[PDB]
Amino acid sequence: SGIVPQLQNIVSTVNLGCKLDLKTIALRARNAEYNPKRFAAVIMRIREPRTTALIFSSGKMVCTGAKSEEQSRLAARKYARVVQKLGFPAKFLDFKIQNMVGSCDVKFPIRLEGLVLTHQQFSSYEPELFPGLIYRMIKPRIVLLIFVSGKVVLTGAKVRAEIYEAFENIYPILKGFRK
Amino acid sequence: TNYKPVANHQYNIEYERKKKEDGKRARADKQHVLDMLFSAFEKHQYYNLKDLVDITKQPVVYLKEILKEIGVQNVKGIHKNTWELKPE
Amino acid sequence: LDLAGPLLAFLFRGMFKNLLKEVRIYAQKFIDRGKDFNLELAIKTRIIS
Amino acid sequence: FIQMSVQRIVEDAPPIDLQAEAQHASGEVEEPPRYLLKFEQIYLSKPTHWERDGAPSPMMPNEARLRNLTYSAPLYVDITKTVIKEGEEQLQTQHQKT
Amino acid sequence: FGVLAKIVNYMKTRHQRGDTHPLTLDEILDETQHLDIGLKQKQWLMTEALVNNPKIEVIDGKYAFKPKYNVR
Amino acid sequence: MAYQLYRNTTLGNSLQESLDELIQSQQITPQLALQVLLQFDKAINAALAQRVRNRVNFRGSLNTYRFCDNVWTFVLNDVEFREVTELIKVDKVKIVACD
Amino acid sequence: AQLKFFEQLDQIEKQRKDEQEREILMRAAQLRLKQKAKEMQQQELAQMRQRDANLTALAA
Amino acid sequence: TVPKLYRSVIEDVINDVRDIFLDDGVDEQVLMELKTLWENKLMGQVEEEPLNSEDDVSDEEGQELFDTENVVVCQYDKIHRSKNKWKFHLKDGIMNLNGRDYIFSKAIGDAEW
Amino acid sequence: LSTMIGKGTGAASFDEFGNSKYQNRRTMSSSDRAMMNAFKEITTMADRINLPRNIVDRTNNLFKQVYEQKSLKGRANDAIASACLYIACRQEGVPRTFKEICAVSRISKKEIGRCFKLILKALETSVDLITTGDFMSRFCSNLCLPKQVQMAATHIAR
Repeated sequence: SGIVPQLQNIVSTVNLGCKLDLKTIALRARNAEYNPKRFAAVIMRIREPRTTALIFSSGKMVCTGAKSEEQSRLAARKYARVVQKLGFPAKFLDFKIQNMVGSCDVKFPIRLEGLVLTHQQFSSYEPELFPGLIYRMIKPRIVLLIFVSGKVVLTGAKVRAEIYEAFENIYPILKGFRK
Repeated sequence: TNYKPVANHQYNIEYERKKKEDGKRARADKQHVLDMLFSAFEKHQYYNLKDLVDITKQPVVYLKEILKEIGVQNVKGIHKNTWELKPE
Repeated sequence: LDLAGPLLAFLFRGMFKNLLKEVRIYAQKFIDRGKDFNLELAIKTRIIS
Repeated sequence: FIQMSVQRIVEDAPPIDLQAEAQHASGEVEEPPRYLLKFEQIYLSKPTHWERDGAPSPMMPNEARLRNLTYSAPLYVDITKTVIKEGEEQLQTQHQKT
Repeated sequence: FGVLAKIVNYMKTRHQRGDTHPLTLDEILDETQHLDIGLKQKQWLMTEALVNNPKIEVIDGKYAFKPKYNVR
Repeated sequence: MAYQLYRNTTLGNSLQESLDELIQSQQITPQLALQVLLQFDKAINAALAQRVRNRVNFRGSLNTYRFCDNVWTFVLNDVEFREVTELIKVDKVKIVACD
Repeated sequence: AQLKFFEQLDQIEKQRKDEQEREILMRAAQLRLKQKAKEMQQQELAQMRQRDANLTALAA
Repeated sequence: TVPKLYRSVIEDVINDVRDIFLDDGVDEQVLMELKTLWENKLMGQVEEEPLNSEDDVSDEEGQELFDTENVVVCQYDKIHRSKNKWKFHLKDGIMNLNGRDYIFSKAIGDAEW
Repeated sequence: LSTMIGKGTGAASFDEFGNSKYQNRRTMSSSDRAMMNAFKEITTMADRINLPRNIVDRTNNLFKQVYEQKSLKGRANDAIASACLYIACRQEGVPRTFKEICAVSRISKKEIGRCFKLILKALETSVDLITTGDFMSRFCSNLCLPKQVQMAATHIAR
C-alpha cells in the first residue's frame, strides 16, 4: 500500500508489587497531583518521554502518552524509579501494553456512505453523534475511525503488528470507495 | 415551539455541573472520621445512617465499615432498625 | 336537560384535575432531588385527549 | 363549552404549590425552594392531523371518516412558573402555549 | 462526650492487648493526645454518668474488666 | 485552626517573631500567641478579600507543579507579571494556592 | 488573687442575670439551655474544620 | 498604598484580638507591646527488577528546600490545562517579589510545561 | 393470570377502621412491571411529538427484545426506551434527530446515542443512513413554508 500508520499514543500497565501512600507520593513527588475527590489515583507527568502515568494505592500503574513501545517501557521504569526514590519498594512486574493508538492518511477523500452501505455488518456511521465512521474489524480486534478527509485512526491494538495488519486490511476497502 | 430540540435539558445540565463541582466524597483517615462520629454522637444519642453520611462526608461503604467496627444496629420502635453510635 | 357542553365540561373538569395531580407528582420527585423539572415533560398529554 | 367552560375550568383549578422536603438537612430556614404553577389563557387550534412523518396538516372531516381518524383540535395553555428559593429573588418564567 | 466514647473504644483496644491493668483517666487522656483541664472535669462528670451505666465496665478503683464472661 | 496561608510571608514572619520575643520575655503564653496568629489569619483573609479591587496578569513557563489536599504548589520560571500600570520581571516564582 | 476571686463571683452573678433576665424575653414572646445546645453543635464543625489545619501545615 | 493597606490590617488585627485578650484574662498592654515590636521588626534486561540501570533521571530538589526566591500565596478558583499549557484563575492573594509586596484581586496566568 | 377486587357494597367490606378490600391487591413481578413502566414512558414520549401508534408498537417490540437480551441492564430504563424510539423511527423511514428525541425524553442526547449504539449491537441489526430528504417535510411544515419552498429545499439539499 505504501502507507504505514504511525503511533500517537500507547497505554501500558505495570504492577509495582507493593502498596503505596498516595498522599505521601503527592507531597514528595515533583510533577504529581492527587485529588481524591476527583480521582482515586495520583497523576504524574514526565516531559522527557512526554508521558503521563496514573499511580494507585494498590501498586498498579498505567502509563499513557508514549509514542513508542520502548518509550512506554522506559517511562514506566522512570515512574517506578521515582516512586522507589520516595522510599517505597517499587518494582517492575508484569509490564504489558494494554492499548495502542495509531494514525495515518490515505491521501484521498472517502465516501463513508458507500462504505457503510457495503460493510454495514462492521460499519457504524452516525453524523449526529460523531462525524467519523467507526469500523470494527474482526480478524484483528481493531476499531478504525475513518473520516471524509482521509485520516484514519486505529485503536484497540496490543501490538504494532495489529495496527499495521488492520491498516493493510482496510486500505483496499477504502481504495474501493475513493471520492 | 413546544418540545423544541435541545441537546440536553437545562435543569439536568445545572444539576450535573453542581455534582461535578462538588465531586465524590473522599475516604478520610480512620482517626478523623472516628473523631467526627464521636462528636456527632455527643450532639444526642440516635442517628440514622443517611444523615450520618451527610454529617461525616465519607463514602457509604467506608463509613459503614468504621461504624460496624464500633457502633451496633438496634431494632427499635422509633421507625426502624438504626445505628447506635455508643460502642457498648 | 344536560346537552353536549355541560357533559363535556364535567369530563374535562375531572381530567384537568387528574392532569394537575400528575404534574404535582412528577414535579415533586424532581424537586426532592433538587433538579429544576421541565414543565413540558411534566404535562401528560394523553390524559385529556 | 369550548369558549367559556374550558377556560373557566383552567382558571378555577387552584395553583400548584410545591416545595422540597427539608432537602440537604441544613439550617433549613425555608431553604427548600417553593415552585408555584398557574395555568392561564387556554388556546385551541384548528383540527389538525400529524402524519407518520410528523408534519402537521389540516384534517378534513371526510378524511377522518375514511381513514378512521378522530376529529380533534390541539389544546394549548399558558403556564407561569415561579421559583422562590429564599434567595431574596423570585423568578417568574412563562411558558407560552404548552 | 464523643471523645469519651472514643476513650471507651481505646480501652476496648486495650482489652484486645490483653495487658489490661488497673488504670486511671489521666494516662489514657495523655496517650490519646488530650489535655487535663476543667474540660477533663466536665467530661469526668459525663464519665461518672457513664459509671452509672458502664456495660463496658468502668469502675473507680481497680477496674475496666468489661467482659461479663472472661477467662483465657 | 484556619486556612493558614499568609503565615509564611513577611507579615506573618514579623508577627511570629514578635510573639517569640514576648514568649521569651514571658509576657504572653504560647496559647495566647497561637490565638493571636489565628485572629491575624482571619483578619488578613477578610482584608484581602474586601479591600483589594485591582486586576493583575502574568505569563511565563512552568517547571514543576504539585497538588495535594487542595493545595497547588506551582513552580514557574522566567515569569513576567504584567499589569496595566506596571510590568515586573522575575527569573523564578513559586505559586502556592489553596481553596 | 482574692480580689480576682471576687470578680469571678461577680461574673457568675452577671451570667445568671443575663440568662434569667431574658429566659423571660423568650417566655414573653431556657436561654442558657439554648446557648448550651448551640455550643454542642459547633464541636463537630470545629474539629472537621480543625484537622484540615493539621494537614495544610504538613502540605505547606 | 501597600503600607496604608498594612496599617488598615493592623487596625483590623488589634480589633479582632481585643476580645480574645479579654477572654483569656490577660492585660491589654500586651497588644500595645506586640504592635510596637511588630512595627519595629517590619520596618536485553530480561530480569527487569533492578531500577539502577538508569541514573540521573531527576532534577535538583533543592529549589523547594530553599524557597528563598520570590513566593506567591493566593487562592485558586479555576485551573485548567490542555496537553501543553497551564491556565490560572487565581483570586485575591499576596505576592512577594524581590522583597516588595504586591496585592491583587484577579490574577490570570498562562504557563508552558 | 390474575384478578383484582373492588369496594363491592357498603356493609362488611370496610371493617374496624375501614379495612377497605381486606388489603391492596399487590399483583406482579419486576420483569413485567419495569417493562410496563417503560411502555407507559414510550407512549408519553411518542405523544409528545405526535408519533403514530405503529411506531409506538415497533418501539415496544424493540424494547422487549433489548430488555430480555439484557446487555443494557446497567443502563437506566428511560435511556433504553428513548433509544428504542429513535431506532423505531429510523426503521419506519421517518427519522427523528437525536435532539428531537431528547426534547421529549429526560435522557440527554449523549446517553441516548450510547444506548442506541448498544441496542444496535445487541439486536445485531442496522438502520439505513439518514438523508437530507428525510427531515425536509417535518422541518418545512414546522416552519410553515409553502410546498414549492419545501420542494426547492429538498432538491437543493439532494
